Amino acid sequence: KSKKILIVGAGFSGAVIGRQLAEKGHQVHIIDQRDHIGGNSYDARDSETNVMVHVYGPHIFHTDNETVWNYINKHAEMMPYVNRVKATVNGQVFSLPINLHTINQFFSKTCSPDEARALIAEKGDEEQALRFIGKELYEAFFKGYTIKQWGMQPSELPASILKRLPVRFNYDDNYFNHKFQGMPKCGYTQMIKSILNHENIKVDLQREFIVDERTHYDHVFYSGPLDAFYGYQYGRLGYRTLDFKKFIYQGDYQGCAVMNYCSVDVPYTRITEHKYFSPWEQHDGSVCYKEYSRACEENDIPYYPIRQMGEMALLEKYLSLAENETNITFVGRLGTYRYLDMDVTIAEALKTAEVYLNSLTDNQPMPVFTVSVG
Amino acid sequence: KSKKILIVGAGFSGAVIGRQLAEKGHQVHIIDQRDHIGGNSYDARDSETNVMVHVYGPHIFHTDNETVWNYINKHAEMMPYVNRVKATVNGQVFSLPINLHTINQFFSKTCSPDEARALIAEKGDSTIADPQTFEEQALRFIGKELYEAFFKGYTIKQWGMQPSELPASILKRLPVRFNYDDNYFNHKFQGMPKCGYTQMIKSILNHENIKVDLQREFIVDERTHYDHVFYSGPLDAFYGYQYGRLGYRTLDFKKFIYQGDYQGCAVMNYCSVDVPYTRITEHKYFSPWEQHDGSVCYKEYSRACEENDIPYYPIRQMGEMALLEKYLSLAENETNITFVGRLGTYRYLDMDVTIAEALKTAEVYLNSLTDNQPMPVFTVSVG
Ligand SMILES: Cc1cc2c(cc1C)N(C[C@H](O)[C@H](O)[C@H](O)COP(=O)(O)OP(=O)(O)OC[C@H]1O[C@@H](n3cnc4c(N)ncnc43)[C@H](O)[C@@H]1O)c1[nH]c(=O)[nH]c(=O)c1N2
Ligand SMILES: Cc1cc2c(cc1C)N(C[C@H](O)[C@H](O)[C@H](O)COP(=O)(O)OP(=O)(O)OC[C@H]1O[C@@H](n3cnc4c(N)ncnc43)[C@H](O)[C@@H]1O)c1[nH]c(=O)[nH]c(=O)c1N2
Ligand SMILES: O=c1ccn([C@@H]2O[C@H](COP(=O)(O)OP(=O)(O)O[C@H]3O[C@H](CO)[C@H](O)[C@H](O)[C@H]3O)[C@@H](O)[C@H]2O)c(=O)[nH]1
Ligand SMILES: O=c1ccn([C@@H]2O[C@H](COP(=O)(O)OP(=O)(O)O)[C@@H](O)[C@H]2O)c(=O)[nH]1
Repeated sequence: KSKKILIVGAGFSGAVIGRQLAEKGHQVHIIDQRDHIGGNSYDARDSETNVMVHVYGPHIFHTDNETVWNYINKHAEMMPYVNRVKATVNGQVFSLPINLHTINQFFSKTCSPDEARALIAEKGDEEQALRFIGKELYEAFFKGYTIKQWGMQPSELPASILKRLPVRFNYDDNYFNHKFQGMPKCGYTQMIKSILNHENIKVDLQREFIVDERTHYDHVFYSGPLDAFYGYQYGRLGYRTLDFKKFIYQGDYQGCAVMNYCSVDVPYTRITEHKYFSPWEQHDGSVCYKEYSRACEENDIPYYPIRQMGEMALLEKYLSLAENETNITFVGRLGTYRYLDMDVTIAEALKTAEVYLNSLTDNQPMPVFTVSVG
Repeated sequence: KSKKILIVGAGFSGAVIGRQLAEKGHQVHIIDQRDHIGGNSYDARDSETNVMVHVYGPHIFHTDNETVWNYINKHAEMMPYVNRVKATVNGQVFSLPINLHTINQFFSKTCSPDEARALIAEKGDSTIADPQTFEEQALRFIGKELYEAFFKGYTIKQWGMQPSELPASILKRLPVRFNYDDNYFNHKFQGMPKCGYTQMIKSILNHENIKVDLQREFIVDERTHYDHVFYSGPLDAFYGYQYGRLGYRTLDFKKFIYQGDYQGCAVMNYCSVDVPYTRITEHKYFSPWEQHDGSVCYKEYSRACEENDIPYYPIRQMGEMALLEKYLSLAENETNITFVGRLGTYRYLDMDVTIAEALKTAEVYLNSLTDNQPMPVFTVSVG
């Protein structure tokens, strides 16, 4: 028996689950409220300059999971790329993440790796900060950017989210540690378009999900936000949102893909020069984005989930409501209130599809979550 | 018919020429005077640390030649590797080659690209029409300050001559970059063989018709036993050095071991004329996909190549070219031999270029059997 499957969202979670089940003969309907595919991975060529623009912010693919890598390489041509981020602060330019060049340049030293460790220990001694990393360093790259990014003081408990960056005592300046890293040649929209290209998948855009639909389907995969599915009945989960002031420059505006600004007294958080994500292409005109962080309010796009104490308690109420549902599975960053990379999203969507396909063969019930959230 | 073929040397020239011929039936005999294969691309693991050491200098593979890239991908697993060189000078650490980061750190600014062009244009002297020396090239395009900080001391160490005595071409190959890219090489294909260049050359050498004899010098009486000789030893040596030795710079690699990360990168240049080594290399960073606790490191020193040193860099100025002409003039009088490779032709040649020339040289000698014509002594220009 082919099942009727509804999928809310056509980003990676939707697309990849949809393709896995379509391939096994199920009848898949995917909807999305936006006028185009790809969720926040979506990109498109600006018309004036023809630069592939990453519409919802710089998107770099990286993973240690060889299955996912192989999986995307069937849908795109991955071009080698390494993300090398720069930062402007105190009238100097630095490489990020904080590596031995940063340390030496910042303190005007010629330290070796070990000498650097000895230097940092003694400079160390908001709270993770002053013990490990010292006054002068704390204030320079971390205080100000935090404040601008999260929107609460650094005097409000860290010890998670800044630990997605690594802290090296070598001159490696690759933002990631992952084994695989690249940039699709024709962009993530075509890679997603290729994942959606199957006869058993029907896609409708500008189509909002409505609870009244549920009963026309055997199962629903929902990758929209968990609080909205329930009418926000216990309150709205906390999200930071982003504004992007776009502009055009005839030239190379900054000389790299991403320049961060660490001083608080600068309004934007970073500027991104989109053509630097396509080194294999040449462009005279340049599309650029100044990027501003705010509190998310009911009209904005939710970007990063805050996950401080309060939002966790509030999340737990929606989790326990979701636990009593029957033909639905919630997935993705928005469905589970988690900050997820593309590689982890794709990994979770393949697994979700496999558990479902397994549930039909073994005649068992499909879980509401396929990943840990509680 | 199958031909009898002597190949002198077992680096890329030997291996590649000799594999193309074993593929067309020929009886290839490859000799090398050293007790291992690989020529100056030879790497080997250090006993105590297990780090893969590039024994004759760091060797990084890079090319725009897809055909060559394919070919070595047949004989090794090529790992992605981007050479990112650092430099220590004037009490600081910089990135090389000169880029927007080096410029902004050196002059203490936060220039954009277009502002850096304007900064360097004011420093350069656009009154020099056609820079002929290394010095003139640097004063024209980067200015006195950058010149003296990053190039003068270094060039003196490397070449044993003032930069006003050295050709502009040497520096022409490194234009200033006005963005933040610090990859050393502009090339499209770039990497490092996972099992190292020895295993790679071993693979090239692993064919039915090929026998390799190591610790075996060439002897002139061997010619007679073969239909043709491919020679990639030094040209002056073949002729007994009878006119003099071709000029070379040599290198001393001074080994030491550290328990940990000694410098934190593969390559660190010392640009001051007053630090005696040109650089320090830390070989494990050439294998970043591996993990090692102990590190093999080298300090490199450059000096004139003497009678018993290994020749690394050809000098190639008038006198040396005069001398070369004397050996060319009698190489031109040989009948069943072809000089190839960096040593055979007194040129510096990267790996990809060397491999391309070997493919060409094998092609040419097959092309010339089907046409019963004479195989020339060089398959490349040398005059
Ligand atoms: C600023 C920024 C920058 C980056 C990244 C995130 C952010 C916020 N990411 C993370 C990456 O964007 C993320 O993993 C993927 O977007 C997850 O894709 P999903 O399909 O799960 O959700 P995604 O959010 O993309 O898709 C949800 C889709 O469902 C639709 N939808 C929602 N509610 C609906 C409703 N009720 N009815 C109908 N449709 C609805 C939406 O329109 C949307 O299209 C990233 N990752 C990475 O690996 N490298 C990177 O560099 C970056 N860069
Ligand atoms: C310091 C330094 C650093 C580098 C490089 C060169 C130098 C000097 N190279 C260049 C690279 O080394 C060069 O391309 C190859 O070694 C060429 O190999 P050949 O086989 O042509 O000569 P090669 O010199 O390697 O081999 C000649 C062989 O002939 C043997 N021989 C000589 N006389 C003999 C005799 N009479 N009898 C028997 N055997 C004899 C020798 O023992 C030797 O094995 C390089 N290239 C690159 O692409 N990337 C890089 O990073 C570097 N790095
Ligand atoms: O200069 C910085 C940068 C980060 N942070 C802290 O560390 C976190 C870093 O998180 P991310 O860089 O991952 O934030 P983004 O999601 O916006 O970055 C996204 O865009 C980047 C483009 O360079 C990468 O692709 C990255 O992997 C992708 O998550 C920040 O939120 C902030 O808490 C700072 O204090 N200073
Ligand atoms: O820090 C440096 C690096 C290189 N060079 C000069 O540039 C030349 C080219 O050097 P490179 O290492 O780039 O290429 P290769 O030595 O392999 O030909 C050297 O001989 C030097 O004279 C320099 O002056 N300072």
